[PDB]
This record gives sequence, structure tokens and C-alpha cells, in this order.
Amino acid sequence: FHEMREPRIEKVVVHMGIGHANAEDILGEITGQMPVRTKAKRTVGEFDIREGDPIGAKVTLRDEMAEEFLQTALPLAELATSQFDDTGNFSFGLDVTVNLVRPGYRVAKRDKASRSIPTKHRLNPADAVAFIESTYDVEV
Amino acid sequence: ATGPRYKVPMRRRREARTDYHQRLRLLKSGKPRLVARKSNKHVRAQLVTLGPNGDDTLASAHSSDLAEYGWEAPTGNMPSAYLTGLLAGLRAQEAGVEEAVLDIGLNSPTPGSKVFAIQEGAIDAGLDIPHNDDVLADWQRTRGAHIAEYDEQLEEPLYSGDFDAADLPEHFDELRETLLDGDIEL
Amino acid sequence: MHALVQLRGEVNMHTDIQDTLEMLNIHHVNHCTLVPETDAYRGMVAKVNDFVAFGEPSQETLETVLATRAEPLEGDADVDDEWVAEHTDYDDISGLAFALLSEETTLREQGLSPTLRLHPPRGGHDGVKHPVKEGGQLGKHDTEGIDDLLEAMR
Amino acid sequence: PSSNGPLEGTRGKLKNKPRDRGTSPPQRAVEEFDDGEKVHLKIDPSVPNGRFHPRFDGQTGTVEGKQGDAYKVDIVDGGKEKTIIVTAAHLRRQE
Amino acid sequence: KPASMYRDIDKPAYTRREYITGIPGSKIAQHKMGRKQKDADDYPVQISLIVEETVQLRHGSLEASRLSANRHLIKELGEEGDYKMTLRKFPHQVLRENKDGMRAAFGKIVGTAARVQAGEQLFTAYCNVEDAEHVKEAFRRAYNKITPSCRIKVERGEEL
RNA sequence: UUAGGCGGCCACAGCGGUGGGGUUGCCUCCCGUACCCAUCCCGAACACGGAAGAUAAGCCCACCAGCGUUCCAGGGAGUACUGGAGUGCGCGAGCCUCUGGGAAAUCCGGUUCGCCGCCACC
RNA sequence: AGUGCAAGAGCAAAAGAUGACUUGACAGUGUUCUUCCCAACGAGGAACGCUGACGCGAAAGCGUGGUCUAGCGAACCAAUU
RNA sequence: CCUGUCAAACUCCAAACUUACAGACGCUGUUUGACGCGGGGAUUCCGGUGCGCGGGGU
Ligand SMILES: [Cl-]
Ligand SMILES: [Cl-]
Ligand SMILES: [Mg+2]
Ligand SMILES: [Mg+2]
Ligand SMILES: [Mg+2]
Ligand SMILES: [Mg+2]
Ligand SMILES: [Mg+2]
Ligand SMILES: [Mg+2]
Ligand SMILES: [Mg+2]
Ligand SMILES: [Mg+2]
Ligand code: NA
Ligand code: NA
Ligand code: NA
Ligand code: NA
Ligand code: NA
Ligand SMILES: [Sr+2]
Ligand SMILES: [Sr+2]
Ligand SMILES: [Sr+2]
Ligand SMILES: [Sr+2]
Ligand SMILES: [Sr+2]
Ligand SMILES: [Sr+2]
Ligand SMILES: [Sr+2]
Repeated sequence: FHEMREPRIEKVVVHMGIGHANAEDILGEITGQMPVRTKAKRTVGEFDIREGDPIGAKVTLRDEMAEEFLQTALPLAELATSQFDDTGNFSFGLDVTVNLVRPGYRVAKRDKASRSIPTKHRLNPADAVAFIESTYDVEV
Repeated sequence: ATGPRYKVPMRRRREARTDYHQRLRLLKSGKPRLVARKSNKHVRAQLVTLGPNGDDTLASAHSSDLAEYGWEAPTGNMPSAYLTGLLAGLRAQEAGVEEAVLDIGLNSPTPGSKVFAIQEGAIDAGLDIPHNDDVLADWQRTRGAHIAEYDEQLEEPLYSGDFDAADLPEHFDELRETLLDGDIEL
Repeated sequence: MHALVQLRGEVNMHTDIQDTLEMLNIHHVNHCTLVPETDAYRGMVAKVNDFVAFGEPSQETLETVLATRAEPLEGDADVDDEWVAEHTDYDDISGLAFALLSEETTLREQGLSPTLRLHPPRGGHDGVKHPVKEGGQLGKHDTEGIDDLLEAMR
Repeated sequence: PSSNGPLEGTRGKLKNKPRDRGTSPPQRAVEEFDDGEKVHLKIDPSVPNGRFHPRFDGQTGTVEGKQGDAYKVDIVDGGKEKTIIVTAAHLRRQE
Repeated sequence: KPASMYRDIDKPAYTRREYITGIPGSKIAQHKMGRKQKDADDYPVQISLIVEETVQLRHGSLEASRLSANRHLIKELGEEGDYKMTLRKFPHQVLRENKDGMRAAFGKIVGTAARVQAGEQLFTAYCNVEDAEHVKEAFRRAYNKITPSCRIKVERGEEL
């Protein structure tokens, strides 16, 4: 029961919301892979009239590339309780977001016969805190 | 769900099993559908026609009933996929089916995939299915040569259960030969 | 089996209602037809309810009416027991009268006109502006009430 | 009318009841009818193509052949005979 | 203008404000009178003014009848007395006037009216047993300012 | 169908919930990237290859009606409305009688937690 | 929500969005409905075919312009192929 | 929650009724030939009233 219920890291999304590019170089050095540009919708009065234009960049990290980043990313910030999601995810910051979930998330991300994950199998804020606390750091 | 005005999708769409837009375009031909479905461990190939109360399967073939002819190898790969298609096509010829259209369902039209192998097998069996030769895999990958060249990078065995050590893609040829023969009990 | 009698004229009456009366073989005022009790015939009398007088007649009254007012399919000939005997499948007026009521045959089937052309009501009727329940002579009547009308129209 | 367009006065007949919204099932759009068969004409609001003139909604015609995938259905509008080009999507079999 | 021009229900239901512009405001000041904090079931006596004929009453007739009814209750029971009167009908029907001969006859908007059917309650007052004859007098003044004949029916009171 | 594939009707099938079920079997989650294929970045997905582990998800099985839905009983209601008729009533707006039809809201009580088809399969 | 513009209507693994490729907004000739309910009447319009040539797609298939209903014009004469 | 009202350009509902086709009964047609087709000749394109349903208007 406990083996297929113990949480894991799905994706570590590292984003920099600038507004107008030059910052793509610093991400490829800290993450280990290639980054992607970020576009925007709706015309804003802060000299942002163009729709299809690079505003920032992001990198989604999987498996080893995710954990080998978090060994150096977690000590850089003081984790709080109000900094957590209802689904058991957290964002701190350069934004660093860690998506945490249980061993059967493919059921909601696949193409054939996909179903949404039930409330009981979804991660709790408390169940998430305990997992990260069990890996080199403190909570509160 | 929310109220009387709410619109709940069709059952097979709610279940995310049938693409109804692709199904209409498929049925527009008038020919039976070569339903090519795949599982993690197995591969299925049905020959479906239309009926008054629902779909009618005239000739199916699972990769589980492939072993009945002499298969000792796994069932969810490229050689198995072709052979399930060939077995489906042969059972279709004995039913009276001459032509068919490939239904891949929710699977992707990726060049050289297992569903295109199912199609190549059915065509080889004598069925007339609209295809594209350069979207089908090269004859050696269908044999399972890509699996043998992976077993060359040995050290640790690929297969757990004892079938062999360095893998035999010659088993494909030994089975294609058995199925091409007219004596066989279908 | 009901007995329809037209009591109101054709003028100002709806065409679809007048046409129903002509389908029921009743073309003039005071004319009478013997209509069976089926679903199809029921819709027809409901449509004419306000220009007609109907109800099931008694064997005794139907006999009197057939004697005095029934005519052949063609001709002046009196429909007496001797007439009935020679052309119909029955023996006397009573035999015919029973079959008509039990819906075994029709007047046309026996070579008689489907219409019984009656005389105006002796001492007059209860009126053509109101139904039976309101003191008039229109619509459905009692078996005793229709007899009073049909006997008065000998 | 205020305008003599084909879709005039068709707010009701060319609209679906909320639960009958979305894409229609293919089974009735692929349905095969034979010559001589009596068919009911009713436009499916969800299906755009293969429609007839909305004035003919509710007609029970007679299939008298086909033109491509669409059917040639014979009706009598008032007293005038007309041949209607219509797809299976907008046809229902009588009885 | 006289009520003869607007009292009957002859024209269609013309209430759609998204298609009608320049509609005069309601002359009706209040709809809830007396002690609007207390409930209707807290009073032993419930007397209603019942309209006998199917009519269309203008906002000016509704205000005049309400003002002459509540003013009697403010006089006899006090400004903060133990009663509560309710005018349940609201002026929805928008009225026109053709004010040029019969050409382009569709009139301009002049007012609003409330469609009340026969047998319906226009006013409903909730009072105590001792103040029952004061409200029957408030309605006697209220019925004289509307178009139909009326009934003063007691719906909750076997104290006679 | 001791868990499958393709469907028809397209909520009676939705929403929400409880309990049960898997040694060489099935479906999965699952393990894993040399290849076919793949990501505007990520074997996440798609695609491919495979069984160390699991029944916690999904799925299949049994069941609960609180919401939503279907139908049925009873009450509302033969009321509302209405096709046909009238030397019936009303100053009138309008109403009434006869004949033939006949609701809706809502309340109470049941029902409904899908049905059916083809195929394959201890 | 969006879908160029009135209003009403259609659409969610799309008819919307993104991306890429593309020019079917193609030539020729019809069937039918509409214009004009019934019921004759032109131009115009639409749905639906066939022949030719193409585009895309694995393929079924889709493309006879824009999701549907407005955006149109006789004879004579001129220009043009 | 409680409490008070509405809709020609609102609708979770929803008649009476109108309407397509088919069967049945009725009526009608096969010497009175209906249904249908072809042709000759028109007149006519100021209408009015009752009732039912209307829309405008005191
Ligand atoms: Cl599949
Ligand atoms: Cl048409
Ligand atoms: Mg005679
Ligand atoms: Mg006398
Ligand atoms: Mg008299
Ligand atoms: Mg309408
Ligand atoms: Mg369990
Ligand atoms: Mg009078
Ligand atoms: Mg000129
Ligand atoms: Mg020119
Ligand atoms: Na639909
Ligand atoms: Na003028
Ligand atoms: Na870009
Ligand atoms: Na499970
Ligand atoms: Na034309
Ligand atoms: Sr009026
Ligand atoms: Sr008065
Ligand atoms: Sr993996
Ligand atoms: Sr008067
Ligand atoms: Sr009844
Ligand atoms: Sr189009
Ligand atoms: Sr009508």
C-alpha cells in the first residue's frame, strides 16, 4: 500500500518573468538543459502592444535533472507554511516551482482513457511538507 | 451534473475512448474498419463492420492467441504487432472480407509504429487497405532486428524468462511461413 | 349503434362539419342515418355534436321508423315485412332492426337507402340553440329521449 | 416578414434543446436508405452541411435515389412536387 | 390623463427594458410599510385588499391609494405602530401615448402600470386584534383611488 | 468480460461517496531509452523496449440518493389554457353552460448510482 | 471564450487557439432547392453531383472561399481571354 | 437564509391545435371516367360584415 502512495517530484519549473531575452544563458548553466521562450496574451498599457513576443523563459526538469537541481536550490530559500498549494506544490523566489504527486499521475496526463485523479489520491498540503522535510531540510 | 441545462458528453467521449469526429470520417468510406488497438503487454486487431444495435466484429486477433501457433517470445512488440495483423487479415479472408480502412483510435500516426505494422500485416494477408508505403517501418524493424542489436549491448540480459540469450528475429520468419501456408487451423 | 338526425341547416355552418354530414350520408335537415359505434365514427359525431341529435334507439322505435321511413336504394317501394323478406337476409323488420343495433349489417348492405328521411317533429322539438342538458334538442340523448324525437318524426 | 431570407422565422426549428447540444452521433449520419423508403425530414441543428430549405421541416418524403452521398427525396409541397437533396444526418426512417 | 385610456388589458405585454428607452420613474415611494423588521407570522390578524376585476393600475393610482391607506395607519396607530402593510404588485407594464395624425402612430413612453388579475391581493396588512377596524378603514380609503371594485377579506382572524 | 476490444441509445448513464478485487492469466499504474518516433524545454506526453514491484490511482465488482436527471403513484387539477356550439349573463373589459381535449409550478411517496449489441477470454 | 460586421442560430480531442505546409477564392458541366410557400417569373444565391487538375493527410477524408442566413445588376456598346 | 414582483423581441416546462406521410372506416370514381395531363375563352387584381385570434391607436 505504502510504496504506491509515497510522493515524488514530477516537474521543477524554473521561470523568469521579465517583460521584454538576455537571461536565457543563466538558466542553461544552472539547470543543465535547454530553455524555452514565454509569450503573452491581451494588450497591456505598459508598452506591451505585441501579442506574440518573448516576455520571459522557462525550463521544466524531469527525473535526475530535477533532483540534482534541488540539492542546490532548496538551501537558497526559507520555506513557509503559507507558501504551499492545496494540491501540495510550492513556489519560491527567479521563480522555482516544484510539482509533487503520487505514483499514478499518468492516468491524468495520458491520451487513451484518461481520468482525473480522485481527491483521496491527490496530495495534501501536510503530506507534501513531510516528504520534503524527510529530505535534507526544515519546515515551518 | 450542475442543472437541467448542463450537457454531459457522449458515454464513449466521457470515457475518453472514442474520437467521434475521426469515427465519422472513417465510416464515410463504407468499408469495414481495421481496428488496431495496443496494450502494454499485448496487441489487438479487429475487423469491424457497422450494425443496427452497435458495431459488429467479423474477425478479431489478439497477440495472446498467437502462441497457439508457435510463439514463445513477448507479445507487445513490433514482430508480434505485424503477426497479429497478418492473423487478423487471414481470418478476415475466410469470413468474406476483401477490403478495409485503418482505424488507429486515440493512437498517434507516428511513422513506423506498431499500429502501422498491424496494417502492413493485414495488407500482406490479402486485404485491400488504403496505405502509404513510406510511413510503414523498414522490413528489418518489423522482424525485430532493433531488439537484437540492443541485445548486442548485453552484459545483463534483456529478457528475464528464458527464451534465448542473443535473441532470435528468425522466429518472425518461422511464423510468417506458418501463417502463409494454407493448411493452418485458423 | 347511434341514430343521427340533422336538426340545424347548412347555412353559416363550417365546411368541414357540413362535409362530415355528407360523409355520414345525411344531406338535408330532418334526415337520419344509422351509424355504428367505432372509434372512427365517434370522431365524426363529436364534430357534428352541435348540429345534430343522436343516441341509441330502442328496438321498438327503430322498427316503427324503418316501417314508415325506410326506402330502397332506388325507388318508391314501401319497406314492410314482405319487402324485407324478399330482398334482405332477414325475415321481417324486427330481424333487420336487431342486426342494425347489434352492428351485424348496414342499410346499404341490404339494398336500402342509408338515409331515413323523417317528417318534422309533431308538437315540435326542444330547440336548436341549446343541448339536452340545458333543455334543448342538440347532442347526445337518452334511449328514451331519442325515441321521443324519432317517434315524433314518424 | 421583414426580410425574405432562408433562415427567417427559424429561431426555434434550427436551435437545439440545451441537452441535445454539441456534435451529433455518426450512426444516423452514415445511415443507408433504399429507394422507395419513406423518410422524415428534420434538420439536425448540430450538423451544418447537407441541409434542405427550412420550410420543408416535418415533411415525410420518399427516397428516389441518391446524388453522391446525399439523397434525392420526393415530397409534395402543397400541390407541387419537389425533389429534395438531403444527407442522412437530417433524415429519420418512418416507423 | 384619465385611467380609461390605460385600465383594460388590450395591448401586449410591453415590459422589456432592453428594447424600451425613456421610461418614467415609479411614483411609488415605498413597498414595505410599518415595522419591516418584524415578521408576518408574528401577527394574529392578516387582512388583504382583493381586486375584483382584471385591471391595469398606473403608478400614480398605486401611489395615491397607498399614500391614503398608510397615512390613516400612521394617524390611528402611530408612526412607529404595531403593523406592517405590503404592496405586492409592481409596475412592469410600460405605457405609451400618441402625442402628426394616425401616420407613424406608435406612441412615446408616458408611464408604467401594474397588471393585477381578478381575485388577486393588491395590498396585505398584518395587524393585531385591537387594530383590525382601523385597517379595514385604511383599505376603504385605498379602494376609492383605484379602478375596480374591491373585497376586504380577513385571511387569519376568527376574533368576531 | 477474475479486471478486455469495438460500439448503439447519448445523464435512467451526471456530481459526490463507501466497501471489495488480481504469481507464470487480463487491464493498468509501473521499470527503462539502443533503436522507429518525440518534445518551439522537458522518454512529462507521444513513440519504442521491458517485467523488479503494486492493487494505492485508473479500470472491473458490490452498494449509498445528499445534488442533478428519467419515469411512476398520489395531491395540486379536470384547476390554468383550449378546438366546436349557444336569442346564456355582464354598461363594459369580461364571464358562463354544453361538447371534445388538457397543462405547469410545487409538496409527499416510489424509481433512477445506466440499459443493450458484436467480438474475444477459465 | 472565441469564431471580421446586425440579429438569431452552429461549434470543445472543434467550426475556437497555436504552429507548419498550402492556394479548392481552381477549370468545365450539371442536379435540386431558393429567388417566387402554395403557384407562373429573370439576375442573384445555396445545397448536392460528375469530368479535369491540384493541396493536405498514414488514411478514411476534407477543400466548389470566410460556421449559417445580407455584401447585388438585363439588353445594346466597349475593353479583355 | 428569509421575503415581494415580471417579460412581443426569456425558457427547466408546456397544451388545446395546426401540419407531413401511411393504414383503416367513411364518402367518391372506373356507361355520370374521378385523380392527372394538354389546349381555347375569360372575368378578376377599389371589396365589405359577423365571429375567433390578433398588431397600431384614448
Ligand atoms: Cl489502443
Ligand atoms: Cl431544399
Ligand atoms: Mg331514392
Ligand atoms: Mg303545431
Ligand atoms: Mg324553440
Ligand atoms: Mg417563435
Ligand atoms: Mg481496493
Ligand atoms: Mg350582452
Ligand atoms: Mg444603355
Ligand atoms: Mg473593359
Ligand atoms: Na447534438
Ligand atoms: Na406628416
Ligand atoms: Na518562439
Ligand atoms: Na486498483
Ligand atoms: Na436561378
Ligand atoms: Sr388593442
Ligand atoms: Sr374603485
Ligand atoms: Sr518512465
Ligand atoms: Sr363604462
Ligand atoms: Sr381524459
Ligand atoms: Sr461552409
Ligand atoms: Sr397557425
